Amino acid sequence: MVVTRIAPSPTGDPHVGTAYIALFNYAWARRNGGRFIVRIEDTDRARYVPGAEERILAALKWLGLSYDEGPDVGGPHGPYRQSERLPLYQKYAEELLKRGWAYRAFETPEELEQIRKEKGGYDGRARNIPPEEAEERARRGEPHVIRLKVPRPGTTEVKDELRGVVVYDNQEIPDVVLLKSDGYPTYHLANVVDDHLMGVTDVIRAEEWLVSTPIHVLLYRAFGWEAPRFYHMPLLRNPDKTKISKRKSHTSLDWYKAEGFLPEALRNYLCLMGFSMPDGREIFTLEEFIQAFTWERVSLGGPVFDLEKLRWMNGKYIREVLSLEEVAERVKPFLREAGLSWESEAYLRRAVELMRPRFDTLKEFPEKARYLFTEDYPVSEKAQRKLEEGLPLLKELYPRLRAQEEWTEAALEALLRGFAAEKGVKLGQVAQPLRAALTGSLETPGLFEILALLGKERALRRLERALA
RNA sequence: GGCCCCAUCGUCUAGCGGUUAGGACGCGGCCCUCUCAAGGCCGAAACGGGGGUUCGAUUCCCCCUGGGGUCACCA
Ligand SMILES: N[C@@H](CCC(=O)O)C(=O)O
Ligand SMILES: [Mg+2]
Repeated sequence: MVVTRIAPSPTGDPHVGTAYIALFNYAWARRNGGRFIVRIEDTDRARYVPGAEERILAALKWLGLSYDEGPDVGGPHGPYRQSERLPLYQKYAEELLKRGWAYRAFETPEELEQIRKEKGGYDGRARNIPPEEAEERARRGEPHVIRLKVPRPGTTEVKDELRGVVVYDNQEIPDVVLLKSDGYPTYHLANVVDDHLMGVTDVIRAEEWLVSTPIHVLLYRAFGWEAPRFYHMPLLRNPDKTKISKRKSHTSLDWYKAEGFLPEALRNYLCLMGFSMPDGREIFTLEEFIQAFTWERVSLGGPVFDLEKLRWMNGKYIREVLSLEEVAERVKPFLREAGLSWESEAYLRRAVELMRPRFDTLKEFPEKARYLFTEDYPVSEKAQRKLEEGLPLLKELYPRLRAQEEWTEAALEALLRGFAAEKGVKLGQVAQPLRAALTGSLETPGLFEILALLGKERALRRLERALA
């Protein structure tokens, strides 16, 4: 059938490029009733960041993907972490040795650098070491690596399902290291051994791996295995069109979650990086995307990741996709983080409802509506000025307000409309200064709902401190 | 620099020989309105250049230019 996989390297924060590629793998697998695997590719102890693995696994789940096999969900072809499969690569590297498809090389990293400086790349000089001598030097413990013995001269065909066939000249393919001197495999060796053993049939990955594909075609040949299909997705880009990077863009999934972007929205945006619905619709579910996915609709240009459009979309989910109650639940962590509390569920829900069309990220909610949860709020200069100018009519309104028995948004509107009328002034002349009194801002939701929200007592108490 | 991939508004894109080249973000204007938003309407904004194929290129081919990727005992 169809088996796909995402194979993150635990060497930094959970990367958006990873979610992006994971998203297309997951969809292609489901669209085909196949399997979607997670394989942790921790073969480089130097760049290994302890804790990175858990973080990428949590971020994929957070984003909404599920995998069928992996480190924390089991599966028949585990382990799913390459550091625990060392003996396997070891074994396969040696089998290549016997088949005549690899050779041992003993140069120190220093000699290699020098070789590279003189000829710009390893010259395969170790191919000339007599096999029996190489074997003996190995038994004596002399440190070495095992390299791919590329067939020279020659030609190697790679087929990418989206771009067609590309024919590399073997002179462009290096005699790559397959097993390092510390006994760890390089990415090239492990990737082929594990995709095979875990049965992957469809390799969907970022374009940055395209030129390394001919090295993999050869390894599959060397082992006598059937190569899988290859689909290379365009790289996500920084605004300057270079591959998205930590210094020109936000590439950490943790940053996005911390900033209050909903996983559903981030996920919906990533689908738009290379894919589009037939009918041109832009807001759709994870499930709908799976059902409509087709490689015929994947475009190959490198998409600039636009934060502004992501925010637009996040605001769109907040106001049109999630329910009022869902938004209220998700806003809690940010209120907590801001050190604010809500009196009750009822209160929080109404507050979130009044602000729904005014925040594009969950983090923005506590910021723009701080006055709705604490007395410790800021009063802007423009608001303070509007307040001062309207103090006279506010003082004249106060008594009429402490008299209003029915504190409702309809009652209050009628009360204030009349007062402005009887005062021959425009409602705004009375609404704006009151808004400033109640919120310390001139940019808020409707005055009547703002006035109704806290109840007569709390409202006047605040109005009073302003008239003080 | 060698090799490889890519090419429609500033950005994400629709288009698979004939369209007033469409949508979305962002930008501007208007409407709504107690502020700010949200929403609605209108608007400005693209086929990189040169050859060919063809009755007819945004679309098929070549070159160029442009952009990107890749050349580690990193992934
Ligand atoms: N570990 C590789 C895996 C890429 C692949 O072959 O899918 C990475 O950087 O994601
Ligand atoms: Mg136009």
